[PDB]
Amino acid sequence: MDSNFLKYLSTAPVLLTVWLSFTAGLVIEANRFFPDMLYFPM
Amino acid sequence: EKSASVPFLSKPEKLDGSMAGDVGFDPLGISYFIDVKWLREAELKHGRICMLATAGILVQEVIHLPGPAFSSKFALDAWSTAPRGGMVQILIAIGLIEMVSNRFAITATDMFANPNRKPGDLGFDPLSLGANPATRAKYELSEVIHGRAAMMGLSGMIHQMIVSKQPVIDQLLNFKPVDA
Amino acid sequence: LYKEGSLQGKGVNCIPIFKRPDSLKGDAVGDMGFDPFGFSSWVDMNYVREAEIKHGRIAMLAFAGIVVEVLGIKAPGAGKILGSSTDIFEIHNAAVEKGSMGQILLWCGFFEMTAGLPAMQQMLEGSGRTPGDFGFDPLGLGKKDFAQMQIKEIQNGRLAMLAVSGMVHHALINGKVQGL
Amino acid sequence: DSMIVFENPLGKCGAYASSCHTFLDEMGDMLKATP
Amino acid sequence: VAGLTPCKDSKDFQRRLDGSVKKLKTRLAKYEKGTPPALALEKQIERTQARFERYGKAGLLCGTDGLPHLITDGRWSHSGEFVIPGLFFLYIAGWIGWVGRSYVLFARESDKPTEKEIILDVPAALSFVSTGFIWPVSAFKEFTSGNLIADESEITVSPR
Amino acid sequence: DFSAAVPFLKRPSNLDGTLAGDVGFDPLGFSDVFDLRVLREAELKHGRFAMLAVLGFLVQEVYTFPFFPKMAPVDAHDYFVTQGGGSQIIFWISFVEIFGVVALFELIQGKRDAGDFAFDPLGLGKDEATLARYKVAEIKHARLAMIAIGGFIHQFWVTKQTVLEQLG
Ligand code: CLA
Ligand code: CLA
Ligand SMILES: CC1=C(C#C/C(C)=C/C=C/C(C)=C/C=C/C=C(C)/C=C/C=C(\C)C#CC2=C(C)C[C@@H](O)CC2(C)C)C(C)(C)C[C@H](O)C1
Ligand SMILES: CC1=C(C#C/C(C)=C/C=C/C(C)=C/C=C/C=C(C)/C=C/C=C(C)/C=C/C2=C(C)CCCC2(C)C)C(C)(C)C[C@H](O)C1
Ligand SMILES: CCCCCCCCCCCCO[C@H]1O[C@H](CO)[C@@H](O[C@H]2O[C@H](CO)[C@@H](O)[C@H](O)[C@H]2O)[C@H](O)[C@H]1O
Repeated sequence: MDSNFLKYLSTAPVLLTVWLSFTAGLVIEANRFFPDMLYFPM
Repeated sequence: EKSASVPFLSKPEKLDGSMAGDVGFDPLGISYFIDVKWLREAELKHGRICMLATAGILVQEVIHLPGPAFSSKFALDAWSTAPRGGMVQILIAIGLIEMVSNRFAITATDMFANPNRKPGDLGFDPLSLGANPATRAKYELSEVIHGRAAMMGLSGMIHQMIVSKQPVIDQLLNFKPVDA
Repeated sequence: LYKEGSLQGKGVNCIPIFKRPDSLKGDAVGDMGFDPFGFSSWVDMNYVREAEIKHGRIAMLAFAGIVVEVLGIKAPGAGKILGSSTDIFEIHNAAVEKGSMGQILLWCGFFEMTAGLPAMQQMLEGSGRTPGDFGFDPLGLGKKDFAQMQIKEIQNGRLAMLAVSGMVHHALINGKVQGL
Repeated sequence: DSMIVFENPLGKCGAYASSCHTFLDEMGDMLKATP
Repeated sequence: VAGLTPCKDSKDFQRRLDGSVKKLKTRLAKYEKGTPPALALEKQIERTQARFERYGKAGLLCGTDGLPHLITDGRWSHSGEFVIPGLFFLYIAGWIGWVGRSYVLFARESDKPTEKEIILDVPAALSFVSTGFIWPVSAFKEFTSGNLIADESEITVSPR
Repeated sequence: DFSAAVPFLKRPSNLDGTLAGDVGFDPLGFSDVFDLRVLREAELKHGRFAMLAVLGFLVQEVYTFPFFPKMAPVDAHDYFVTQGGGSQIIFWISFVEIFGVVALFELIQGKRDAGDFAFDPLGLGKDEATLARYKVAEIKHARLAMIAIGGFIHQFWVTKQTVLEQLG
């Protein structure tokens, strides 16, 4: 891959968007498979 | 100029062939951005854990420790039936083992601070079987290939057990093709 | 090589349809210029020669066994335990049931692990052992013309491989190994 | 009272042509199957 | 029990469950059986019932309104309500802060720190992300070695 | 200049005849704006898929595996979509195409020849003359099979008849 294209992917807004989309997916899947968790189960 | 494992792709620059099991296999070029020392340490750890995992999945189906808690041929069921306090104890012991074996150098910034620290060399040789230079290279290659094979086997075992809902040996002896 | 240049060696082609690959250098016994796919370029010649000899020997023994089974010649007491069936597949299943084939497997594997594997490894590491050599000449039949015996063994083993394959498939089709 | 438990996995199964339907048995039956 | 009643045996909680299920069933009555709308509404009913049953068994306390209430005082019987979740947060947040600070220093000692801050060096960033898992001992080690807190005479301050 | 294939059309500038099967045919000038190497990789991937698809159609019509229901090649698609075998084939083709992406990037960088994956298991292309003849044959067959597979599928859709049965 072009090093310039990789730097463009490394730019701040692209990384922020990708990381926060990944985090949103993590939270969404956590709530999809383990929903309605108002508490830590003990 | 071309990788041995994948002829049409170029040889990975960071893979110089010094490491055991090096056939120039790095199509995605992880070694370019991740230190090969860290990568090999991770590879050996994964391979060792999966070696033990395959051995355990295959053995604890036939031989168990005494007790209803430990009596479970199905490994995923054993995960739940085994005493939870014992499992947490194993987790804590693994943490302490990591800490002491890595000598407080357990992060990507300090793991290989000591030049003497070599990838995957944690000072573990209780019987001193690795002191023979003639057999050391063969043992290293065997360890790497075993780790790779055990990783693949453990993954296959886990997911075939998810599918069949029966142990590995029990599945192979009473096979029932997947239906929905 | 026995009859070098006529029976085997460089410049010999059993099937002139396919050109003698340059990789076939006429140094190996049984080299009659047949390798259309050019495997000799990449394969390990000693390993593949040892494999050929092993396959040929097993095929020769298998031809003798299948033939004596179809002819109905049985050792004293074999019929009572296994049965009077002449079918090779039925005999195989019955022997597996009784435990004969299991013991044969155990001892063949023991011989492999203790003799063939170490011998093959040493040969491939450069011991200079001739492929397929185990020193098994108690009757001393090979002392007169060892090269002639070698070529005869290789050719007989190849023919026996083809014959055994044909016999098995004939038994599958017609129920007769002759497949007349 | 507290002893290691050895459970025989094989039972009465055989790699082929046995009472239990093994992986090899499945492959064979599929090869000889009729649509 | 503290000042309220367990939610597993509360008429208000049962009434809320009944109301939710009845709303869903009324919505379902107008859809043919086996159609995607009917399946979706049945799954909603199942999810509601599972949520209420799990809340009842969790040991949550419910007030007169019929809704679970949280006892965030330190009581160990209700740790899972605020404390353990709070510990998980603090762990993750300290991870984030520690790795961010490490990357800030790494970029500070570079040829172009501003370039490293707008166009990141993601190999080093991932390195720090990995390091972040023992941030408590690492942060305390930094503090005790004196690399964390700056001296009063080395920080710019406005005139009085 | 004028293309060899089309006397009245000017030879495309990028098409200098070096590549196999290059007869100067590019009326719409895709080579003018797109990388000829990338286009050739796409061409050969398409042609290989199409040739294997034609052979698969014929072999499926004559023979089907004992463990699979017997059916026309086109219907086999919709059947295996639900069965799950189509999912496996798609997944493994995607797995190979993941390395295909790396191969394409290397081609762009100028390390590889378009369509050259160093795949000669039987060593049939060792000598040059034969290799060039084989490359011309490969591109010719690729194009012919790309046409023929579309012909097969559309004819089946029209007649609802396998090609072997239609030919009689
Ligand atoms: C059961 C024991 C056994 C063993 C250990 C071997 C070993 C061997 N055989 Mg085999 N062989 C056996 C039985 C056995 N054979 C039997 C019963 C027959 C029929 C009578 C044959 C017929 C035969 C032929 C015709 C040929 C071989 C060949 C070989 C060699 C190459 C295979 C190899 O190295 O695989 C090792 C494995 C790998 C390299 C990687 C794959 C790993 C797999 C998946 C696991 C292997 C599990 C292991 C075999 C199980 C037993 C373990 C136990 C001994 C501790 C090797 C020396 C070939 C050769 O080149 O010979 C010189 C050959 O041509 N064998
Ligand atoms: C899902 C629930 C949830 C959500 C969405 C948030 C969201 C947020 N919390 Mg968090 N928080 C939660 C649950 C949640 N919290 C719970 C349950 C607790 C109780 C333990 C806290 C306790 C808490 C604190 C104490 C703080 C936040 C802060 C924040 C905000 C900034 C966090 C940040 O920048 O992290 C990225 C991390 C950093 C920038 C590093 C520095 C800050 C972290 C929090 C330090 C952690 C370690 C440190 C040693 C803790 C000392 C605490 C002590 C002084 C009390 C953010 C809006 C921060 C805030 O509002 O700041 C104005 C903040 O300081 N939260
Ligand atoms: C290092 C060292 C020491 C040591 C040591 C030790 C303890 C070494 C232990 C080594 C071990 C346990 C190695 C295990 C390897 C397992 C493998 C390769 C499994 C592969 C499975 C596969 C391919 C599979 C599969 C399958 C799947 C998935 C599908 C199934 O249907 C079929 C099947 C089952 C076939 C000691 C202590 C001596 C000290 C010394 O001084 C130093
Ligand atoms: C839809 C669908 C499917 C599908 C599908 C598939 C695989 C569909 C595939 C369709 C294909 C491959 C169509 C090809 C059309 C080719 C044409 C028109 C060529 C014309 C060439 C010409 C005119 C050449 C002319 C020539 C030129 C230029 C130069 C030389 C001279 C001349 C002869 C003039 C399934 C089967 C999976 C079913 C599923 O339910 C979904
Ligand atoms: C040897 C002295 C060491 C002193 C340091 C110990 C510090 C920390 C000890 C923590 C307490 C031990 O943890 C313990 O709690 C679990 C709670 O389910 C126990 O769980 C189980 O334990 C017993 C069997 O061992 C059973 O009779 C209990 O009914 C069962 O709850 C485990 O036995 C153990 O995991």
